[PDB]
Amino acid sequence: MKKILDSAKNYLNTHDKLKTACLIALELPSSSGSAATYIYLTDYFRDVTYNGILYRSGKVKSISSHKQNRQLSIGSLSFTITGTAEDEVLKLVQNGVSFLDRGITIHQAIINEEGNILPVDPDTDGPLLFFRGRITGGGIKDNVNTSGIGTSVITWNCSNQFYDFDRVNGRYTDDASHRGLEVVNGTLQPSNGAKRPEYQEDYGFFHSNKSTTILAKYQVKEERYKLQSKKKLFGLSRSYSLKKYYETVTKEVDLDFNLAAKFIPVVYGVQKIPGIPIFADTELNNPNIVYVVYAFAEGEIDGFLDFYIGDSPMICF
Amino acid sequence: TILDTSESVFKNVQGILESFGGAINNLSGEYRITVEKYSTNPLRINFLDTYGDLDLSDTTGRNKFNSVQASLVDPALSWKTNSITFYNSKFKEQDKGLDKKLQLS
Amino acid sequence: TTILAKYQVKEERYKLQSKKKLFGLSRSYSLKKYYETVTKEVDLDFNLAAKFIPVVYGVQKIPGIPIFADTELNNPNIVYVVYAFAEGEIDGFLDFYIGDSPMICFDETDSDTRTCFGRKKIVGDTMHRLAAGTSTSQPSVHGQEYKYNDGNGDIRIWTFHGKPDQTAAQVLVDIAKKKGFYLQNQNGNGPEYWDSRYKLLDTAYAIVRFTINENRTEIPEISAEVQGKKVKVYNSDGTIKADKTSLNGIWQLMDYLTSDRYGADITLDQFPLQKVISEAKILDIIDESYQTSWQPYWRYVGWNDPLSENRQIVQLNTILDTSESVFKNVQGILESFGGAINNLSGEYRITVEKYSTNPLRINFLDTYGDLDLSDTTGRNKFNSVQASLVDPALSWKTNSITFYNSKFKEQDKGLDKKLQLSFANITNYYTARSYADRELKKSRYSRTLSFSVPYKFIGIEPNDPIAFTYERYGWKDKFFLVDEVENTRDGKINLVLQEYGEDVFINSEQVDNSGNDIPDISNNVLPP
Amino acid sequence: ASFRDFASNNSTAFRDAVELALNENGTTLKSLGNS
Amino acid sequence: ASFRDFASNNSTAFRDAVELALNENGTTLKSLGNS
Amino acid sequence: ASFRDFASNNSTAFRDAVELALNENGTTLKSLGNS
Amino acid sequence: MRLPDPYTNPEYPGLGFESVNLVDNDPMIRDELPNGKVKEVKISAQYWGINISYPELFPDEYAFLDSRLLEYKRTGDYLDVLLPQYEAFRVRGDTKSVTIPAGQKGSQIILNTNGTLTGQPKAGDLFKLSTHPKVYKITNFSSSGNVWNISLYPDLFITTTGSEKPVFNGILFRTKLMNGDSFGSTLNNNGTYSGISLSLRESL
Repeated sequence: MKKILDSAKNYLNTHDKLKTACLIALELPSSSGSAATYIYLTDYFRDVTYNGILYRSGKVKSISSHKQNRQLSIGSLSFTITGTAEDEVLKLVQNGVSFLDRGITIHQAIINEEGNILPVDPDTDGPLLFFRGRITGGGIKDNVNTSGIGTSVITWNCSNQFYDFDRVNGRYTDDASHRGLEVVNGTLQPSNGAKRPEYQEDYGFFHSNKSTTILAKYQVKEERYKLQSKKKLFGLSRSYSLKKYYETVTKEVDLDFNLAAKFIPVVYGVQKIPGIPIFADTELNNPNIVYVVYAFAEGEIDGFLDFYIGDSPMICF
Repeated sequence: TILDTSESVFKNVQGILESFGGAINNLSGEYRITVEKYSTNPLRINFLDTYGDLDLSDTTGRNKFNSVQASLVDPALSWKTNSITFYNSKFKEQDKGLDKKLQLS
Repeated sequence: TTILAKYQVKEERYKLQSKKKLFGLSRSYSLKKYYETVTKEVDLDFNLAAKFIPVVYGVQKIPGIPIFADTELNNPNIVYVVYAFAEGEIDGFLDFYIGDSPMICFDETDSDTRTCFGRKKIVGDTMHRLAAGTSTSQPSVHGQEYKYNDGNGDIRIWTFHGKPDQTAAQVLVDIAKKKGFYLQNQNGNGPEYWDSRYKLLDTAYAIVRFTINENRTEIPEISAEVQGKKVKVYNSDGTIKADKTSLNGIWQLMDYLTSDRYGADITLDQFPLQKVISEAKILDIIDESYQTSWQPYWRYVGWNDPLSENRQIVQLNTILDTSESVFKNVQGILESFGGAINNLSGEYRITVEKYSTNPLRINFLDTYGDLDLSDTTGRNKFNSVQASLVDPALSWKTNSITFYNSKFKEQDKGLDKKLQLSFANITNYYTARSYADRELKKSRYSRTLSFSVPYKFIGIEPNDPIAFTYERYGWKDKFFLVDEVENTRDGKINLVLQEYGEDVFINSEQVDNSGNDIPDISNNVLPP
Repeated sequence: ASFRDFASNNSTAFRDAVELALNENGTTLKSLGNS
Repeated sequence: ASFRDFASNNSTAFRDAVELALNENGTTLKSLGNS
Repeated sequence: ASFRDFASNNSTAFRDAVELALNENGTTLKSLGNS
Repeated sequence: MRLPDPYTNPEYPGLGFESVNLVDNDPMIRDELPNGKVKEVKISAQYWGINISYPELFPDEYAFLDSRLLEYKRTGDYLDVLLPQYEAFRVRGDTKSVTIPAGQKGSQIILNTNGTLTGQPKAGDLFKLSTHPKVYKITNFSSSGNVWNISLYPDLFITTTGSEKPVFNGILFRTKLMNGDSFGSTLNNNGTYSGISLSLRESL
């Protein structure tokens, strides 16, 4: 329940003819990420000043309906510009320009008798928010009729942060991915692709490629290249059947053809997880003493409660 | 919880939810997390306050069950699976003794 | 299989390695599901799809399906077992994996762990070194016997290539003639147990003879590295060259499409030879990003002579699991080098993505007046790529190619978006890296255009260069590639263009991964 | 024709109408999240 | 609008019209019984 | 009625309209080639 | 080809337009902005449309007319028409010695008569270039001695190449029939074909 000022609760109950305007503020698609230019637009017939920002009129034509269910889904919205402005057309059809992560905020403003904005939102003492998200898509539709009236509509597509549902954001256990290596002139140099600028001089995952093969020498013929599945049970819903759901659950995965088994999990609370080797080597004069490094979990963990050397924990039940 | 990071962000969020209810909502600008609850002061809607349309739909079949069977990874066992099964005599006294089981994990 | 199981471990009793490990990551799969589906071994007692004969183009590792297994009469510990490798006339067998260790050891590191011959790294030694005794880098010889003794027992191979007119193996015929086979005498069969009729036409195989003794008490899993079926390479002048397998994707697809033995029977009549020949040279363009010296496993990536160029832009060493459907097999051969089979204008036309300096000029006034622009930057634009492939530098395991782009992340306000890929038919590391870079570049142009043109301009086909010029926009000869073309009977052509760029087809410089090979020198007992 | 735009404005109805003929037999469209 | 009721009265036609565009490629809707 | 013929003449639009409501959540129709 | 009319065939006075409708057809991408401003973009080419209505045609006149129309439909060429209301010969002289300097696009045009033409083309009259078959309409005129400045309603379809000659008289519209698919003629008991009409449309 988004609380509304009691002052607005009187206007929304007494007045029947409500003059509403939608204030749009979208970031300009720019070739580079430098600076942050904003185009401010409105659906009202006259320009509307909000927080000193002049939302110019005459461009926006229509806005779609924002629908939200109780199942996680992208919240799609579609607002259309006139398409005959010829100054908005070039911004959309410009070459070498990307708007992958450009945002947009839309306000729902109610105009008074004197032409001002009726305060509704208690925290801001201003208008409500209709939608705020990201720009994912776009298009223009030219329709030249050989006899009659033609139309052109520029439609911008909007959604929330989960627009790319097929996106795997994870720190794969590899040097090339951890430091964001990229060939610059003739060498693989760390770049800004790393999730942190301090990851550029982190060689922790340098020997992760040969760790499994070296470790396999000191294992049984079985379990030579294997690892337990990080998550055993994942959830039974209407997308599965009993037989299929309980047959899909696996115990161990082969590491020589499963690149998804080398991702670092994140654990909240007390849970049992396998360890992914990232280093394995013996001493020089004592070859039977082997150091092997296993990377458990991600982030600052509280600690390790117990270690299962084989299938038997060090602290007995 | 264990979040297999090799999964998609969308599916990971969808899996974190449905474990405690939850519904991420992007309406009114912010991201709002809402869970199912009971309140003693709900909002009163009369049908005369609506636009006149009304659609009632009760799909008792395929959605109404008399007993539940669930499973979980229980550290009481060696992190194996334990089954929780119980019946309800009232719900089977209703529905004319039909046997309908809810399967959960 | 049942007879062979007697001479195996309790595990691997009825098992066989999957013919194709990696098959291709597309929008039909997710990362977790795709990498969980990949299997290593299949049980032969309930998998009838594991007894189909695969077809191999180029140098690839495939398991052997047993088709015969029997011991000698007075020497019951000597067992003859016949494994059928691949289909068609193959160039030969490069190496044999007796267990998990090839007869020709990888390098110096693998030589000091077991009894081996030659080196597969730099030297590129082949199995024929066993018979010749010198440094030989060419495949086996049809019907020649090879002797391999690693110190634990004698093993003889008798490699047989596919041929339309194979004759029955003389060794097995000679053994069956004198009632030498044990189960032959057990069941009372005579010389017909193995006869001249046992020709095994159009199927390569090897008759590996095991001498089970005190040391090799079990028959290990047999796998081999074949060089692949010979294909017909058409030349512009008119001559026909079919003597060796070709790594070119178009020739492999043409062989798969014109074979009535395996696949669809599309006659060579329904094919424009000139167009296919011209399109093959597009995949034959020499890449100058890397150096030939940077690949030490030159012999086992399809190359035949390190002195030669061998730097084609797209090179494919493919395994086609024939148990798949013809439609899916063709769809999998494509999407490995681009490609689009087109049935318009009568013939079957193979078109690949390319850049041209003389595209066809379409002005918007030449259209029917309609125009639809659609750019789905979300879900299609990425800043970095991560790919995987089966690399013979490792023991045919999976190697990951990951690199970022600082320019694409300077754009898009530093958003982290990764492209996930998996190459099935590519084994060369540098070729896979180049293809991943091309895909990453091509993802930055996500904008399509649809319009209709009159009957004139007839002849437009997918993957054709077109320059669009609409003065209302800032467009003057904008490069586009045809994606959808529809022909109507009333002389109207509907088109859907896909935006491309010039930078898509230039190759960025890369470095050498020659020193990051990880041979699997495990799975064997180290000597004292 | 101009039917594409319309259908794109009523997609959920199409989804429901599809899932209503697959439920005749035991098929349903909620079995795609697995794949 | 009132299009939902109609589509709910012609569901099988929708199913067939859908399965007719998936058969263009090798996809078909009879592959949901497995899942 | 005669709606079947029509829908059979506009199948791709139906496919797209269906796939546009499944993309609301993480479902999509390109996940049938596996099965 | 030429559409028959009393000027070409005076022996058939039944031919000749009982009423001619010269419509203006300029498609435009008109958009009505929410602020009250109307924005229209011209992209599609403009074309004059001619609707000709004939009086009571006797059998021989209709035989000639439909013979000519069927020859049109057969050989597939264009059908020229001459509107008589715009046949006021307001400009005497021969226009061969009139030069139009090259490199001119848009409504405005400049032509030098070199002291040859006699008569001033007033606004509303027709104009047509020698090479291109498009027919324009003079909207304003202004002359400084011999040089004439003419403003035309449709923008010059082709840029003048320095050889195009003005045509101020005998302007023919290169039209195409739009009633060909179903064109019927009724014969009365009085002996005349009634309600013969044509919906022409300028091509290119």
